[PDB]
Amino acid sequence: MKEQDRWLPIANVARIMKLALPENAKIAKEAKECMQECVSEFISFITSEASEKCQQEKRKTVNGEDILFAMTSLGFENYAEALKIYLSKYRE
Amino acid sequence: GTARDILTTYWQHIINHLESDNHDYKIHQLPLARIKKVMKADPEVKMISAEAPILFAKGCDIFITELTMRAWIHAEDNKRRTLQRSDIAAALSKSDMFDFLIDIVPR
Amino acid sequence: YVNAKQFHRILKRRVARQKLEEQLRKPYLHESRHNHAMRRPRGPGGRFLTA
DNA sequence: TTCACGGAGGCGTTGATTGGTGGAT
DNA sequence: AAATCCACCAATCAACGCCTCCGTG
Ligand SMILES: O=S([O-])[O-]
Repeated sequence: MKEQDRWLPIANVARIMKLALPENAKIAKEAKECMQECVSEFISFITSEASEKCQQEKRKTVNGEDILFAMTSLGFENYAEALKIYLSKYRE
Repeated sequence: GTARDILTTYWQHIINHLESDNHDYKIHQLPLARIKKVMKADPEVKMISAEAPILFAKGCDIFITELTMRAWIHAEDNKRRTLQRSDIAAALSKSDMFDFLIDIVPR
Repeated sequence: YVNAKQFHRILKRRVARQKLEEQLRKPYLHESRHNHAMRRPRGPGGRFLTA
C-alpha cells in the first residue's frame, strides 16, 4: 500500500475542473489539492458503505450494483440514477 | 450563460449527454487503476468487479464538475476570476449532500 | 445538523482514516522527475521546449 | 467438467509530474 | 508600490491498460 494511492492524480482532477469553468477562469493550487482530497473521499466514503453490505451478505466482490445501492443509501440519488442509465448502456 | 442558470439545468444536460452520446468506455478522464487503488486502500475491501471503477470514473467526473460549478458561483459573487479553496468550502456549506466532507474541509 | 443518511458512514470513515494515518503534502512526489524538470533546457519565459 | 470472472504479473506504451518566469491581481 | 501566485511549456519514467495465466465458486 503506497500512501499516495489514497488520492487520484491532481492533473486529471485539475483538467476536469478546467472544463467545468469559463475559458478565462484560473484555479488556485490549493483549490486543485482540496478538490483532489474531496473526490478521493467520495470514492472511499461510497466504497466503505458498499463494502460493509458485501461483507454482511458474505460476498467477496464489490460490483457496480453495490456502488449504485451505496450512492442511494448515502443520499447521492442523482449519481445512483444517472450512473444506472450509464451502466445499462455499457451492458447494451 | 449565468453560473447559477448552468447549475440549475446541470442534471438535465447530464441525462441528455448520457441518453444521446457515443460513450467510449475506451477513454476516461480518470485512470481506472488509480480509482481501484483508492478503493483497495480500505482493508475491508477484498475483490472489485471491472464495472465498479468504470462507474466511479463517470461518477467522479460528474462530482468534480458539480462541485467546481457550485464553487465558481461563490468566486463570481466576490468578483474574482481565480477559484480559491474558500469557494469550495463555501459551496460545501450550501448542501447537506457534502456533509461527508466535514473532516476533509473543516469549519 | 448532519445529513441523517451520511451520519453513521462519516464516523466509520473517521475511525478508518485515523487508523490509516497511524499505520502510515511534500513539495514533489518523485526525486527522478524533480531532477528531470530541474535539468531540461528552459526558454527565456521559463517554459520547457523540444530538445 | 466447464463457465464466469477477478487477482497477479509481464509487456509496450504513455501522459502525469515538474519548476522559472511574466504579469495579473 | 511591492508582493503574491498561476498559466505556460513538453520529456522523462512511474504507472496505466491490456493480455495471459491461474484460482475460486
Ligand atoms: O456529526 S458528524 O459530523 O460527526
